[PDB]
Amino acid sequence: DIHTTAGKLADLRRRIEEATHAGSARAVEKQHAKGKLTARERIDLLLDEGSFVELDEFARHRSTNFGLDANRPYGDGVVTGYGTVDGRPVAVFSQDFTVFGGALGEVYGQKIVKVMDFALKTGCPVVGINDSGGARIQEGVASLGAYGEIFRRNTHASGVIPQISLVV
Amino acid sequence: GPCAGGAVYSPAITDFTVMVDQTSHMFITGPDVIKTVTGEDVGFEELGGARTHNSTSGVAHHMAGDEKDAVEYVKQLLSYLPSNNLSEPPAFPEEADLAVTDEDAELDTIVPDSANQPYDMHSVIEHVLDDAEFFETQPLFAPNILTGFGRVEGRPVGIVANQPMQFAGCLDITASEKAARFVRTCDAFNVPVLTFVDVPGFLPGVDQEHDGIIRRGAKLIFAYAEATVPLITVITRKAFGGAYDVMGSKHLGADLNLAWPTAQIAVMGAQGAVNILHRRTIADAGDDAEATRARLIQEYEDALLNPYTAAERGYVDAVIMPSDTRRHIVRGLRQLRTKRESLPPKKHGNIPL
Amino acid sequence: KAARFVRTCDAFNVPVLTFVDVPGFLPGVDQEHDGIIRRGAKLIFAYAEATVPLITVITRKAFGGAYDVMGSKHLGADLNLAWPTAQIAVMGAQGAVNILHRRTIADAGDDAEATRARLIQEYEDALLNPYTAAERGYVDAVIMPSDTRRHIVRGLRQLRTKRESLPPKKHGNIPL
Amino acid sequence: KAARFVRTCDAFNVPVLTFVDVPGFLPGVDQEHDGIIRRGAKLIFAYAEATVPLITVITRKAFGGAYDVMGSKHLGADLNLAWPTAQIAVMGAQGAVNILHRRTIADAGDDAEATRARLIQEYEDALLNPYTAAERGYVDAVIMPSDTRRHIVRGLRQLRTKRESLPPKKHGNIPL
Ligand SMILES: CCC(=O)SCCNC(=O)CCNC(=O)[C@@H](O)C(C)(C)COP(=O)(O)OP(=O)(O)OC[C@H]1O[C@@H](n2cnc3c(N)ncnc32)[C@H](O)[C@@H]1OP(=O)(O)O
Ligand SMILES: O=C(O)CCCC[C@@H]1SC[C@@H]2NC(=O)N[C@@H]21
Ligand SMILES: O=C(O)CCCC[C@@H]1SC[C@@H]2NC(=O)N[C@@H]21
Ligand SMILES: O=C(O)CCCC[C@@H]1SC[C@@H]2NC(=O)N[C@@H]21
Repeated sequence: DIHTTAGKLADLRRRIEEATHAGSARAVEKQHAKGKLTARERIDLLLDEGSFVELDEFARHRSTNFGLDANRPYGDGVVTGYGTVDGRPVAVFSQDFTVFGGALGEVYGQKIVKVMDFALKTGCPVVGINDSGGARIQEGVASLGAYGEIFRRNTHASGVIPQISLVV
Repeated sequence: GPCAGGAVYSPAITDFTVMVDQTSHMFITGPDVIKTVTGEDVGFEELGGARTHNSTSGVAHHMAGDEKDAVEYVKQLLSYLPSNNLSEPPAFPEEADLAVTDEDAELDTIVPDSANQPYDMHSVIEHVLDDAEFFETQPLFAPNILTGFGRVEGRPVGIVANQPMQFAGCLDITASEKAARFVRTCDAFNVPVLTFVDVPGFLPGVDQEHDGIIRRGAKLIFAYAEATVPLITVITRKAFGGAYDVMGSKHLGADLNLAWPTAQIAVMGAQGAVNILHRRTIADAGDDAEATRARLIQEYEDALLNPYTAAERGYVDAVIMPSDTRRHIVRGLRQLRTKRESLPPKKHGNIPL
Repeated sequence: KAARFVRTCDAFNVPVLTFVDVPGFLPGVDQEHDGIIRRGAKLIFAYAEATVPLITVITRKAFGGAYDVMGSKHLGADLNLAWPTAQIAVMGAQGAVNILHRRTIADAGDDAEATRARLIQEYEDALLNPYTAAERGYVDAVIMPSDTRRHIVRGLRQLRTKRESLPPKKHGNIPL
Repeated sequence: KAARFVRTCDAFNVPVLTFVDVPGFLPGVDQEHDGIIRRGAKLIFAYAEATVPLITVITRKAFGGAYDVMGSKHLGADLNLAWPTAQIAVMGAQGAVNILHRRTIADAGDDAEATRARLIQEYEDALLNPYTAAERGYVDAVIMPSDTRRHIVRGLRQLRTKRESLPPKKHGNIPL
């Protein structure tokens, strides 16, 4: 159904499946062929088993430039959340190359800002896993705004909470 | 016992007031004076008895059947609070088992199919707290909202939740003031606050406006926005208009905002929305005036009466299975316990009175 | 009304001058049921919390808890003045005598009144003034009404450099 | 050069005015190998760290990361103005079209150019301006060049009382 409670739960499960598999099969195929792991496989390696708690899993971009609104994948190209590393709190984001070539967008960037604000607020390390072709050109200057907000956070958090950049 | 005259103002300032049924009374003016001045003939019990102050005036926080029970209640109250604002509340740490239990599963079916059929929010609260133990405060006042204490992994937490069984969970003056003071109490004493949302909006009524709902309802938003302690909000069902903002929304500073699949986060109801958005579309074709709007209403609700638009914008950090609520709150508080935030320097705020 | 204004002034470093003439609180079941206890307490909280200069002038009546509420020295008022017409007492003469002389008046059913009437008269001529409070220092001085302006001006001059602070806290828990 | 000057001004409470006209970074293998990544980042650090008043004026070009670096609002700039001649875009029209219309241009080997040439022309006439940024509020206003002095003077008057601070720390860890 859908108008029933059980139907809404089943609906959620479906979206979860779609979100956890945002990138296409061929995209993932291309990634693995380059000797690279997917955004989620990397997070599973970093965090302690079962500690991962995803944030903005169902986030989607709000752009209509150059037919971008034709495809609005859940997560918008980056996996984020928090968990524990060796039992200690850690905030993390993992850019998804299989989605828009991992090109940084507005929502995409806002997700990274949320994880950084969480880390600063709670005082825990930030592990950034980078794998992006660059700025999502369709969004124009909006992507530059995202970068800037991130740079600002990077600077304010400098010497406050550990920041490690994993470039894969 | 008795507490008359200006004396009543001392307990009023304290954080919690516990009375004894048919044994304690509070009042600024006695029956004799009001009698000769207003002509009103009232007895002590009705004027300022335990029940009156626990369900009518909103000044008392609990009415015990006897003194022994009253003392037991205060001891309970103290067990959830620190000795002073410089320490976290008294804790007895114990790692919880985050595996999905048969009890957790019950949450997936607690919300009925009919958006009208109510459910007891008490059940929701108990399912996430240690030993399903919920210590409620002001139970007889503004039953449309619940406030109280509990523990998560042995750590004291505060609770604020709309009660669908009363006024459909709607907010109003009394509920706003009740919850506002409680939240500020928890914040001042470093007690995290867990809020469960299911509010269709505010209780309509000329009396609500004339009695100052604008300045009194604002007390709750001020409370949440002011709070620096951990804040986790779970929207189980309804969350419309300003009510949504008021109930510990992320916009106010909430750290973690979760929503169930049954959540309905929107500006207003489908009818009120369509009647405005399609007022001109529906105006046309007088033939089949209805069914044409009933369709628009159906489209609007099936399209917006959910938590996915909010999730898209990150207003809610996640849409979760009801059964995973305990897991989220437990892991959320573990990280949030080191939350360090502060407001701009000031002597104090100027909260609406 | 007054509670929020006082807090507003305090938050923005504005000195507060208070003029007192209050017989007490407005009797009524509605007042009680509507929560006068927690709502009226907001005014005492505002005054006790205020760290800005506080000067209070009692022009006439000041009975019971109302006296305490209206920026009394006990709440932290820096300068409290009272006019000769001020009546600072725990309660009205009639209400006080019916208690203090409940037994002395009970005697002789005949001449019931006139006895307490005289007692009421004696009580007001003896206690319904600001001198007992002045003896205790509750008011810093009993002044001629015409000297109020002089007292306020000189008072504010000295009090402008007032420095006070409450115990450290995230914020208070004022009644709501 | 600019990074250390900005920090110097900030440490000594000197407001910083920035005028932008940058097409990007100077291409070159040497720039990369000599560490432009960590050395160029010093400028964004300086700006993001600065708590003194910051007013930025974009007179013309402002593309890619260079835009972010040059005292952008995203870094904390208090007032960002742009002239009508400003070109605030993610990248040059040519580079942008070769991506956005890579497929649309691939069609018809004949008429290869002129198609993208027109596209480049359309892109610059549509996006190579400061209005998209203005719609988003990235720039507080698009002003007439002649009104720059007026904006700077009035801006500094209000910003002179700016009070801001970074999270507590012994010091930052600026790239070296
Ligand atoms: C800010 C404070 C305010 O709002 S105004 C004060 C409001 N309080 C009251 O009206 C009552 C206070 N205390 C009470 O005990 C009341 O219940 C009253 C009505 C005064 C008790 O009166 P009642 O017991 O009938 O006669 P009595 O007290 O009239 O006189 C006989 C013995 O009682 C004693 N008593 C004990 N408390 C008080 C009191 N507060 N005021 C006056 N007398 C009191 C009297 O001293 C007297 O005993 P004794 O002969 O002195 O050994
Ligand atoms: O409570 C209801 O269901 C009736 C609607 C009236 C409540 C008003 S609508 C504007 C304001 N925002 C809200 O969420 N509730 C009130
Ligand atoms: O206001 C009046 O004149 C009537 C008297 C009743 C007011 C009560 S007496 C106890 C309490 N203390 C006060 O100062 N006023 C109230
Ligand atoms: O400077 C130029 O005009 C040549 C273009 C190359 C500069 C690169 S494009 C990515 C990066 N972002 C910028 O703003 N400039 C550099």
